[PDB]
Amino acid sequence: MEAHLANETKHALWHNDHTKGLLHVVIPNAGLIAAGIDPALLILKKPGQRFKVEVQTRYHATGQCEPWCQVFAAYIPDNALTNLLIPKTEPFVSHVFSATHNSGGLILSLPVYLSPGLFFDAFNVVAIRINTGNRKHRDICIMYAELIPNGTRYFADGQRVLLLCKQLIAYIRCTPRLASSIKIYAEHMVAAMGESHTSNGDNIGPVSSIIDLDRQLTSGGIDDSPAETRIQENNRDVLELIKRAVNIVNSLMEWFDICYAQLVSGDTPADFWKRRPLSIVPRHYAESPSPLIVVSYNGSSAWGGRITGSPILYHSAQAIIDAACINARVDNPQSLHVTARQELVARLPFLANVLNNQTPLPAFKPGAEMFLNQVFKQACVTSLTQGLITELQTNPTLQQLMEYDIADSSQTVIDEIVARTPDLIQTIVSVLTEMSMDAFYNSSLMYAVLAYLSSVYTRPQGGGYIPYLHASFPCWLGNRSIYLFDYYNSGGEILKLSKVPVPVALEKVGIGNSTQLRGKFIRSADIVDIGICSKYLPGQCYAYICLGFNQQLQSILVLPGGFAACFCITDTLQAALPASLIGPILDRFCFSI
Amino acid sequence: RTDVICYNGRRYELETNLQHRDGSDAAIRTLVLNLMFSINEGCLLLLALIPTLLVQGAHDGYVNLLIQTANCVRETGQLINIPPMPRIQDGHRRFPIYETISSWISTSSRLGDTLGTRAILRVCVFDGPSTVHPGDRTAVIQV
Repeated sequence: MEAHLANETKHALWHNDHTKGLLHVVIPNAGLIAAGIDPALLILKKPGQRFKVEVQTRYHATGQCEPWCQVFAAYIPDNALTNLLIPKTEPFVSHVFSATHNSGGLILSLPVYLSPGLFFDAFNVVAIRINTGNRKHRDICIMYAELIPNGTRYFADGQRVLLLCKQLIAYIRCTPRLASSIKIYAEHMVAAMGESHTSNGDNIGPVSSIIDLDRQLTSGGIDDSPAETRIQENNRDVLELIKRAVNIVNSLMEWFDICYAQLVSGDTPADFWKRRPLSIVPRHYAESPSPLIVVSYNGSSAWGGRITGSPILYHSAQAIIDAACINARVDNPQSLHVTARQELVARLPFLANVLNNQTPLPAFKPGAEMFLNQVFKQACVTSLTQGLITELQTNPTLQQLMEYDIADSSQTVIDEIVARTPDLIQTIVSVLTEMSMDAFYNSSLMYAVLAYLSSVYTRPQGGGYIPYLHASFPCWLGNRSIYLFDYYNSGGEILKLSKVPVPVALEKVGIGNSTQLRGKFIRSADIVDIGICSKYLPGQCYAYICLGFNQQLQSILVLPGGFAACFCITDTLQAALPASLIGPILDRFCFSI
Repeated sequence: RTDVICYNGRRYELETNLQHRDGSDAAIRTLVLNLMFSINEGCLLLLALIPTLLVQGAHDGYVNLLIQTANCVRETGQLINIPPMPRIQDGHRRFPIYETISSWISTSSRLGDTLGTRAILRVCVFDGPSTVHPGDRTAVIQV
């Protein structure tokens, strides 16, 4: 609550560009149980990772994208509700109030669009980037309908403050200290709230005051709308006239604030807004039982605030569409009349880019990146296996050619692997329909392939392709420095063995004639979690198979046994996959300064 | 551009002389530096408290000693933004009052050092009165 408040000055200083309105959104941490990660490494533990969260938009057949947003936040464990609701009293912490097992919380920035032409629909999905493991990141994807539900909770917040104030008054009165002036002024203030409410009723009435969320997050969604206010005022006028007819024919916290400042002697950001009514905008879902509570400032003319009059309602954008749809009893606007299309274009300027049928795309699928990358990886792996099998079929010479450091007593089994090349390639071909597809869908190979295509088609309008931070650092100018080796066993069955590839140095000795390969190593003084598989000798029950790739999509076989094939698949990908399949890729993965 | 002094019934005459602009650049530079170093964030808070200040001073009596010379301060008080109470980014270890008073102390020390000639001359009188008179002779005492 402190970092966000400190960062709010950037949004406060903004005067122009009203299309990005920052607001406070609280995301419950109930879904973190299924994350399967360590919560200790998510707030403050071993600094250096520099975890960041980015927010980006996703358009549909229009082009362009938002240039991300540099925001960050931190979690808070151990009953965050207790320390965010009750004012901070760490020097004099005691048994104050009563609550059940609470949870944590987080604050996320989500820009909103405010303008005379407000409009509202559900066609945009907000993408959230998390700097964690790409394997089962456990992310969420929602449309714009949940972002703006057009509702607020203004009446339910009144009773919440009453329980807290009664509890604090009881706590103050329970200790016999200070002087009788505080007691007498508290009694006078209590009596001033009602004549028969206290003298003939009760002063405090603890009865069953238990801090719980039962009637706060259930009802009160649409209660202060202008139509509801008109109905309420009409009902109150009717009641007033009925009372008048029946009669005609029968047959103020200044002292409290001063005392609180004197006693607590400490302020928290969650106390200044308690004097004014708040707004709650929950948006729950069946995925996890946790409402998405949203708090909006009351002292500013932001979304949901009520300080000068009617707030933003996001209206005048649905009745016209409904009338157009019901005019011809056809839901699809594409098969409507010319007059309806003209009216829709005139009323909605942003809808004119869909009728002209520009930037064609199959249907409207914002979440196409997953299977698009899956198809690209499958095509690349099939091209690679076709190239390797063709080079193996057209491989000249036989057995070993160069020296190779092989022990005399261990060379009797080295040739066995080489003699089983048809079996190995058959197993590789057959494993494409047996191995799981969730193990190679977020590896470094797809990222390197995507970064390789960044050189071609550098935006329709241009761009220097200069990222700020947290980008493809290993793939900046060339892939010949960092290699990716995958270790697989031999025989009639091939399965994944390693977890993360480790680069292996390689050099050529001979500068002509029969080239020789001799791997080397580079001493690193920045990490110690390095496997010993790369440093293993070629002997000791043979070795693995390595197939490196450069920045030009050139693969060099490093299979032991004097066999080495060099094939390029840079032109096979373009032939099989045209340039019309990189639409969303260019729309999303692009940035300029 | 771009007199009579009375003290205990004594009038002193002075003759000014200003015909060169060699020091005008230095004067404008130092005054603009002082103005730039004097502006702080507490001025907005002070200007946003004129009604409370006048309410407090209505039953105090220390009003004439400032309004006899503040002929334009009152006029310019109503010609300012007068913003409502702002919200601080943090309410735990933030205090602009300390920063502004420290800046004022630093600027006052700087101006006193620049406008103060160094002269370590502290005499100590003995027996007779410390007040000197024209036509007498004294000694030198180092302190």
